[PDB]
Amino acid sequence: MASISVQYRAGDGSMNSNQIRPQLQIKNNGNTTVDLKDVTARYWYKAKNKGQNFDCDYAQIGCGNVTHKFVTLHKPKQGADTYLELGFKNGTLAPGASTGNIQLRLHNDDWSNYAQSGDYSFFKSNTFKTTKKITLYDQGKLIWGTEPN
Repeated sequence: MASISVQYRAGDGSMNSNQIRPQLQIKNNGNTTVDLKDVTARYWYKAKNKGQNFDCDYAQIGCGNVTHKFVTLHKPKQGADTYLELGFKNGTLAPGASTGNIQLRLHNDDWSNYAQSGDYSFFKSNTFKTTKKITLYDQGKLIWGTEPN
């Protein structure tokens, strides 16, 4: 299996009301030294607008030039067409603040308000902990891309 451990917490199948903020616990359990300098995650959500922005709540992965991605597709696969997330460009230069937890605020744009009680209803996430939680790339390649089922 992989060398990274991640946990997810938020809601089983609740709505959004434009105001959301999912939290997760990402920690390299199978590695002693890891840098979030070339790690980027990818999340999905049913919408039209490309989101609004994010707010820092609680993090311990250093700091840097983390970039935010935001795109929209006209393909409602399961229950999401819009894909927004972040890409860490740093975190530390030595083992220490590379294994902790990540929690932030997620404010969407009040242009197209939707609820995740439709997509999460068929997913039932935020209840299991698997190595594969979402689609993300690390070290220059893709490794994860699936929710805990």
